[PDB]
Amino acid sequence: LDLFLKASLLVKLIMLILIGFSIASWAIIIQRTRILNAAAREAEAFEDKFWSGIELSRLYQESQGKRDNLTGSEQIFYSGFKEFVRLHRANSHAPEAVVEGASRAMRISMNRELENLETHIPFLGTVGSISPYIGLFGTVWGIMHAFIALGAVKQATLQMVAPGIAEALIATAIGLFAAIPAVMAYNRLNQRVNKLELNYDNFMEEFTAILHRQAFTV
Amino acid sequence: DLFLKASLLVKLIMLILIGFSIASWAIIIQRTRILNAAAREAEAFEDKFWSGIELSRLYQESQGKRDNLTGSEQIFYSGFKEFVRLHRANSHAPEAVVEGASRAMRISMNRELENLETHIPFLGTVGSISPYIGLFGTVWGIMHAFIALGAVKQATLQMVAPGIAEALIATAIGLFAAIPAVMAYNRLNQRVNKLELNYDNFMEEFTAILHRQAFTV
Amino acid sequence: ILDLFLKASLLVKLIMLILIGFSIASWAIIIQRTRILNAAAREAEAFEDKFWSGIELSRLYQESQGKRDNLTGSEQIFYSGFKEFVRLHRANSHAPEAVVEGASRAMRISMNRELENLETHIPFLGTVGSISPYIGLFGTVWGIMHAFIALGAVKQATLQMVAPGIAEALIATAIGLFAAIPAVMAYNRLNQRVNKLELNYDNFMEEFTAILHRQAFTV
Amino acid sequence: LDLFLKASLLVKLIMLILIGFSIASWAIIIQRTRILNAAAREAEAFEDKFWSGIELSRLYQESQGKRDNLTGSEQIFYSGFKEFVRLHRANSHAPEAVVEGASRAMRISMNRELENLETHIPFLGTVGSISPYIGLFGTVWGIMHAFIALGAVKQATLQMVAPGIAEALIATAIGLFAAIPAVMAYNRLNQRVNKLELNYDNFMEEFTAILHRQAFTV
Amino acid sequence: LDLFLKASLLVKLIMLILIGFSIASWAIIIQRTRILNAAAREAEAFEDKFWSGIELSRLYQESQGKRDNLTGSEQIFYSGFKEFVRLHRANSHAPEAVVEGASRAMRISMNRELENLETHIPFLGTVGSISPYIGLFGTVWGIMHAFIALGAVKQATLQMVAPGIAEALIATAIGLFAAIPAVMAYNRLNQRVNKLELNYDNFMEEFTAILHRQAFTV
Amino acid sequence: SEINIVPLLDVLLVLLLIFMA
Amino acid sequence: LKSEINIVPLLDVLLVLLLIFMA
Amino acid sequence: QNDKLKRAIIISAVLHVILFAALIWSS
Repeated sequence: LDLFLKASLLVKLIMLILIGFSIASWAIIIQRTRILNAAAREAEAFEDKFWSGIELSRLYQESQGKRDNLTGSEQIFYSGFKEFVRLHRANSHAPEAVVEGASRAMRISMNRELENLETHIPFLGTVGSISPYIGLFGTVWGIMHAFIALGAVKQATLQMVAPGIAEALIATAIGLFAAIPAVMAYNRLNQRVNKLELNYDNFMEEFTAILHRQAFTV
Repeated sequence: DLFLKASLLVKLIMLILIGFSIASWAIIIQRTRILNAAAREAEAFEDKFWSGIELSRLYQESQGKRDNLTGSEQIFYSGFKEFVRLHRANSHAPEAVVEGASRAMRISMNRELENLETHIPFLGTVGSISPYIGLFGTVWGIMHAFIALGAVKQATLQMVAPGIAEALIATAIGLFAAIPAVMAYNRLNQRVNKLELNYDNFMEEFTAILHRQAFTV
Repeated sequence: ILDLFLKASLLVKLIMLILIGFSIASWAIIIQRTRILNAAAREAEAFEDKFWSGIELSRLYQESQGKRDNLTGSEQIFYSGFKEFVRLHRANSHAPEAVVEGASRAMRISMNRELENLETHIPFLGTVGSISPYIGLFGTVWGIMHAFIALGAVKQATLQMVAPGIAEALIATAIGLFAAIPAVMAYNRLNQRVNKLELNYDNFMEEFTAILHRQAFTV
Repeated sequence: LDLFLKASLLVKLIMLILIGFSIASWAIIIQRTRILNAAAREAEAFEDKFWSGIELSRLYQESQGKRDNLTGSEQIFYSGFKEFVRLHRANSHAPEAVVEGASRAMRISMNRELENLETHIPFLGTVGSISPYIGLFGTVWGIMHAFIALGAVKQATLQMVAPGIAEALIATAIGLFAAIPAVMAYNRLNQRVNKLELNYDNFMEEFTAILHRQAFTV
Repeated sequence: LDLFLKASLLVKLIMLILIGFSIASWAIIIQRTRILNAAAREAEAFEDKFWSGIELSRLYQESQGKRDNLTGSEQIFYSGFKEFVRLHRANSHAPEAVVEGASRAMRISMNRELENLETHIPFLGTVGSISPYIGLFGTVWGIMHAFIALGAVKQATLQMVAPGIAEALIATAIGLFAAIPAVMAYNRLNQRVNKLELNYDNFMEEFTAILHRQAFTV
Repeated sequence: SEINIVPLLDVLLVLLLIFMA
Repeated sequence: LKSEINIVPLLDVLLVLLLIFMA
Repeated sequence: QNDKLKRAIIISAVLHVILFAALIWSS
């Protein structure tokens, strides 16, 4: 504390910026981890349940009963079905355009859902890719301040400037400490989100064939 | 203030780093304006699409505004040209016209992507290079400090530090220029990839509709 | 002689604890992962050999119903893809495309479950291998500054109040490197093996869906 | 200063071999970027003609005069059409084997074409992965040799060994700096080769469909 | 090995493990280049032989006696023909299904051949990725041993550590000198292995294509 | 995606010359 | 198949030099 | 096109030698 609160307003400001970045990263960690786990569990449960020998209309009306609470895979089902029935009300698109109308309805909703899932993920990438650089700006500026002062004073064989380099390197230490969990997150959570996106894109591709078969029989 | 007394090579290093920073900032402003404008235009055209209007009327409307046309609209407009250029000259297979239109639309998408993002790879290159240019610059200053030390021997405790600072300011400027470039490289590349996905989806939807309804007309 | 934990700061104690835990976790992951990978590969190749050995599909499915709980490998994919396929075939499904697409979907789901079960803690191995010598660097910089502040207090180092910082830095870098060794040693190996298994499963699906299409279109 | 005569024999050899490696990397860079630019320019410049509207048979007739001078897309077209025509004429009874043969010819021609195109690229990646290491070997040799030299003098004077230590640092000054252009060029040129591969893949996807539609009309 | 005559408690295993790694890597690279060149020449010779006018049966029965000494694409041809014959003569199922069995047999034989060829390549890549870390662990351990071995708290006469520092740095020097050849050889051999794999799949696809035609008749 | 800390290298160099001087 | 330079070995040698020059 | 490769090597050598001459020039 005393070393931190000792002159060098730039050092104080940059360290405060790094601390803010660190706390934001550590909040985003849990924020996007709990939601990611919940979404993964929902996706697995819906994958297990959807093709478990249940008529589509029953699941549709169950979702309608469960509406204004939907999240995850069910959305890309429901947002499709509401369109498929809506288009399928006679004197409308013939039974080969309704499939792509429904697919558009599924896909826009899926992209919106993915955006809702990936809220702050593209911030950990830019908090861990520059936190070391910001800390190094702090440390090099501090070393510069501590070396210009040595050009005027005589002697002082490292017995007066050493705290200068210490106060410089503390910025680098805080930068690395803030940057490590940032890249941990920007790897793990990004891979998990990519997995979820692939799974959703795959569920849509199968549900499109399912709707093809339904329209053929209806 | 210090860009007058350093070595000529260090002068050049500082000059190129400052130019890199200025170019990075100008590119950032230009790209974050043009990408926002393109996204707004794409959203407006998507809203205009699926409005119940026949594609012929939309193409007729787009015909008037040709030179000042960009974004997903072009992907429609040029594509429709191909679809008619192989229709009036009725010398092609029924599935050939849709394939030709798809090829024309893909070429249009590639051209639009090339025009939309221009200096992003330059941003990546500066973000990857600037620390190393700074390292070369400061290494040169450090070696010149040793060369100055070699002239006289009194342990050189006091008179080297200005040289060290004047050598390390090169690295300072280098990483200062590197910060925004690497900060925004991903920020812009993700947006460009989102635009690419949007255009690819639009092309897929156009190809889907062409196969079934628009082929008759 | 290893008693540096007491003769060290709290933060560097924390980072040494983190790194030693990471190393022991990586080694345990290695021991618990290599065995299961080898067993899965052996079971997959054995079942693939048995599948092509002139045995009718119905007999193999009947025999594989059997242990329905502790069933893994390619046999699980086969069972999951055949049970639902025969259910659909008996449940009308007059269109062959419907049943073969359902079988392909079943192959899909079974592989995406089994492979994900196999690929556990491997991204963690890659992450620790990539990031250990930056936690080590952070601890070392902390030690260096803790030495520099001590140096900047008297006219001579005295080699008594500066040695703790040297020991801090050296132990931090050594522990980080020792943690990073096995991770970088084995991450690429295990990932390549998992990719080979993925290719094997994909080719198994290709052959099985080809056979299923032929059977469905025969009658 | 030259700092070569003062440097030890091994250090001088390290400088020489690393200079040679940098020369080779830059020469390969120039050659490969020139060739890739030429191929990319010719790609669309042939594709438009292939899709301008001229008859496929007429375009093939225009070919066969440039037997050995054909470039990527032109050679791909030549091989595919020649194989398809040969199969159809020799057999004249293949229901669907002609398209398979044409696809096989296209695939092998593409593989040969890219293997010729990126003929020297997987050397850049092999100098980017050792240049830091050979430089670090050089500086380690300098440091340990200097310390071994400081084993007889009195007072343990360190400033007297100032040059040699500095020389070791120069080992990595012409060290890592021979790697950065190599790795960046490797990545960028691999990206270009990948985009060209995707372009040729789409070319095949179109060509196989063309033969599929043409086989039943011949 | 003037420095390496006493070692330490843990540094003895260090740099001896690395010397063993370097010797094993040298033996592996020479053996791998020899066997790879022999395999490539044999593959080219078999391609020339098989693309001649010799029929499948003649070439099949020609290599009957070789058996265990048969290496290369000839083993692939033998396994494929054996599998196909075993089904054709013992006619059990439709004629368009035995070709799948022949292709499967050929593919598994190809995988076995590739595994045999690429035997110690992962070890080379592993040691190339691994060696510098044991080197640096060894040198930091040596530095720690030298520092803690300082008897007196001060010991103002510091003119004895230099042999210790040289011995410590020898570990990293040897580790990195072992790293560089392994890292180069890994890519230099993986490129040739990929080439052999590619020209093996080419032969496999061509053989499958030719045997498909006679599968429905013979 | 990965912690790039190469500019720290420069600081390290600057820290040797303070001792041997 | 390598498209990344290693800075850990580059940094650690000069780091060990720093601890050596500390004493 | 080994002649093209040799020409490229010669050109790169010409750039590097003048590069290094300028380095000494400015020293």
